[PDB]
Amino acid sequence: FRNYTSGPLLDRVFTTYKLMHTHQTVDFVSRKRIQYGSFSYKKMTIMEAVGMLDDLVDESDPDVDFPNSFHAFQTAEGIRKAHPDKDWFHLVGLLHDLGKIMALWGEPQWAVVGDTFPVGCRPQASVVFCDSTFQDNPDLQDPRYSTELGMYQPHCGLENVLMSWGHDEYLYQMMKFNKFSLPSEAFYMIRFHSFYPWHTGGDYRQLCSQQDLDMLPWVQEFNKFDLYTKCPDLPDVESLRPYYQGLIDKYCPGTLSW
Ligand SMILES: O[C@H]1[C@H](O)[C@@H](O)[C@H](O)[C@@H](O)[C@H]1O
Ligand SMILES: [Fe+3]
Ligand SMILES: [Fe+3]
Ligand SMILES: [O-]
Repeated sequence: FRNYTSGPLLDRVFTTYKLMHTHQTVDFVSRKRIQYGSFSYKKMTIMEAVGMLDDLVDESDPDVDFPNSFHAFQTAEGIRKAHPDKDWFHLVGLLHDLGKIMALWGEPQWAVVGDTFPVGCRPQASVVFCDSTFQDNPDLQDPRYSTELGMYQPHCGLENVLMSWGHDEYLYQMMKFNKFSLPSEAFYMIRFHSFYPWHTGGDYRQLCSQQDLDMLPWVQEFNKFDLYTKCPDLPDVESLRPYYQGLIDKYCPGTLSW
């Protein structure tokens, strides 16, 4: 799992992180936040959006080579079986990767999927391929962003950090805009679930607040289902749909703005 030294997909995953690192700059993230922050691209229900991902495969994932819609159901199912008393958490599983619809809207996948990292400051060691994929990034030539803290004050809190643009931040802002009625923990887990250097690699604590640290266990708990439920054996989506539609009706019903 999560093997970046070996694997049959390693070729397309290295290409995709080298290209996203080489191009996720402060300006770019700043533009994309505006480009998508009005959620005026499409109107859809959750299940519509999930079904859109019937038409999408993730090019950064070394563990998956099937429509990402299925992965949504697998993650929700893993969570549901381990945390029966937390239905909202089951939904988070289904919802967490819906931001990848951007790839169907013409975005290059390096601007949609993959591990995230803060722009505006020096990449730390636990960033996938850090040593070999950042040399062509203009921000690093910029004294404003080349240092450890870069443009940030210490412990500013991750909510005040500009993350590399992708499905995490898109979906987080989407849910705020539509006013999903999930607990704070849900919004936070989704917003930072891709931030491996932080929740796994132990890095970027120079930017974290005590609030962020307190959320670490929640992100890590979601993460283990996010990652380890990935399997070629697909779920019976038709059978599962009604259960998850019930949760959708409770937490984020009807047509939403994307
Ligand atoms: O390849 C995976 C996939 O893109 C996940 O959706 C994302 O959250 C992870 O950070 C990434 O490593
Ligand atoms: Fe994800
Ligand atoms: Fe995922
Ligand atoms: O994920």
